[PDB]
Amino acid sequence: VLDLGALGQDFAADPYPTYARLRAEGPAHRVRTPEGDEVWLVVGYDRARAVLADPRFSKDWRNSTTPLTEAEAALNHNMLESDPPRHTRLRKLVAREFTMRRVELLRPRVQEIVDGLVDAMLAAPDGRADLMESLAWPLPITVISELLGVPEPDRAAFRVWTDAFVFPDDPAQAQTAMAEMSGYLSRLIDSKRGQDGEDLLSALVRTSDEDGSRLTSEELLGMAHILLVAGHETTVNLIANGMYALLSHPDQLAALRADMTLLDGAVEEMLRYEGPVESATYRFPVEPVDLDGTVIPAGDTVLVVLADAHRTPERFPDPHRFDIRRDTAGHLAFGHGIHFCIGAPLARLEARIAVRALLERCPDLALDVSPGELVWYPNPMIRGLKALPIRWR
Ligand code: HEM
Ligand SMILES: CC[C@H]1OC(=O)[C@H](C)[C@@H](OC(=O)CCN(C)C)[C@@H](C)C[C@@H](C)C(=O)/C=C/[C@H]1C
Repeated sequence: VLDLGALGQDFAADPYPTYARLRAEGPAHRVRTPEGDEVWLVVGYDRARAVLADPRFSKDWRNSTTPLTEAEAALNHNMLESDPPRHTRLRKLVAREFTMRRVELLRPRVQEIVDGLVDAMLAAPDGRADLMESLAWPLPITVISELLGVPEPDRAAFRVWTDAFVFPDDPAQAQTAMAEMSGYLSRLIDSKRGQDGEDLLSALVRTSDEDGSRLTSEELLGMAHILLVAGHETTVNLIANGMYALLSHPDQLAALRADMTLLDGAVEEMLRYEGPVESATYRFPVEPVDLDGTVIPAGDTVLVVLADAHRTPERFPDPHRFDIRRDTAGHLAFGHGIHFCIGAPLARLEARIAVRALLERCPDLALDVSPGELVWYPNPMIRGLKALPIRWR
């Protein structure tokens, strides 16, 4: 049992040499997380990709030997914490909302949001700002909030609850937060009921009312939760981590600023090199699974380490090089298999717009701090910064 809490901020900041040295010793390893839970890491690209798609590794908490808390059990009837056939049905509900076509329709508004956020940011008197406060955070919360129908006065609460259960001081504190947000969401579902809003939460509340067999009240709260947590948190971190990647590689920043057709590939390499999902969501083996002689017990918690997958040199040569022109095909930053990210085109749309606007409107854009002054969150599932100080000319 490697104690990841004991490794401290050095591991949070640069966990890669740790995964890589585990990977050399075998595909799977028992570790304790900073919070105190024993889990399994699965490392190495080929094994990570296999495990992600393998039906022996379930997402349904009934297959876990760790009981849900009260507040969590209110929230688990969502597609990411389901297996077929419930998974199949939940995913089909919101299928269509996230295609490249429906997301294309959002390009104008996404642009307008960024255009505005970037205005405000430039109005800074000394040409200095924290990219997280100025753009990384507000852009995704705003986009997802409009989609779902979270009214403007309530959106502030989401950062706090989200930070609370994504990065708490104690598990006891995430509980309260989740209860509180879940409390909020029920009340927001109830407020939509038969009120004829055109947002997705109203469309879903409709579905549940019409045919509570296609969608239960509980699945309604779960779906609302899930769409909110990805639509801001991971996307915020893609934006901030990928900009950090660009800023700390002055050479690749110049290369993209010189040629914007390089943009889609740059965003892919930011997903590869500094993706916000360090480790995929909990997997639970239905039966014991032997991984090249290392047997994981049924019901244990298994974290597939996407970050280590992406530094696997036989898959991504010279893995420690951030190279915007690199072949990134087949990366796992949006997962793999039947739980593959539904929001991937939206995440991509937002990041691409945000990066282009920063490069085009912030002259001599640069990191305003040294890498050693950055603070990364210890949660082994999320790769993310506390602040990103930037400056421009
Ligand atoms: C950069 C941004 C994003 C990244 C890196 C990301 C990554 C991921 C990953 C790795 C998974 C699979 C988790 C696993 O297999 O354990 C996932 C699934 C999921 N994502 Fe995203 N995602 C992002 C943005 C979004 C957005 C904007 C939305 C909302 C539209 C969203 C909604 C979902 C949903 C509902 C699932 C569950 C899918 C299923 O179970 O079939 N994601 N995503
Ligand atoms: C939908 C994609 C998104 O995943 C999530 O929202 C996680 C499911 C979500 O986990 C839960 O909601 C737990 C609820 N059960 C305990 C009841 C999220 C908080 C996990 C976290 C690693 C993340 O930010 C994860 C973000 C992405 C991986």
